[PDB]
Amino acid sequence: QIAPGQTGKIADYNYKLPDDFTGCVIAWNSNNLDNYNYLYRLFRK
Amino acid sequence: VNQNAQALNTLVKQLSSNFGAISSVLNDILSRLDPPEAEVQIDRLITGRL
Repeated sequence: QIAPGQTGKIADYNYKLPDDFTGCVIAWNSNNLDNYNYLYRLFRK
Repeated sequence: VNQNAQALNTLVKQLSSNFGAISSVLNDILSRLDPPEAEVQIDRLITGRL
């Protein structure tokens, strides 16, 4: 869902990228490094 | 009179042609698809009309 112009609970109510984002997306696992502190949003007006 | 009126008929008839978009209706493309994919369908109707 973390790409320009996408939809889902994260990409709509929580953090959204423009269809004309100029840039790149990078991710790595942290299971062995970082639990409940990781909050995310289910709903929005 | 016939040539101007046939040209103005062909010009309006060409709104309702698909040009390889998923509909001829701009409101189908707007309501059915989301902005990331809808724009790539709208550019076909723009380039066709143009």
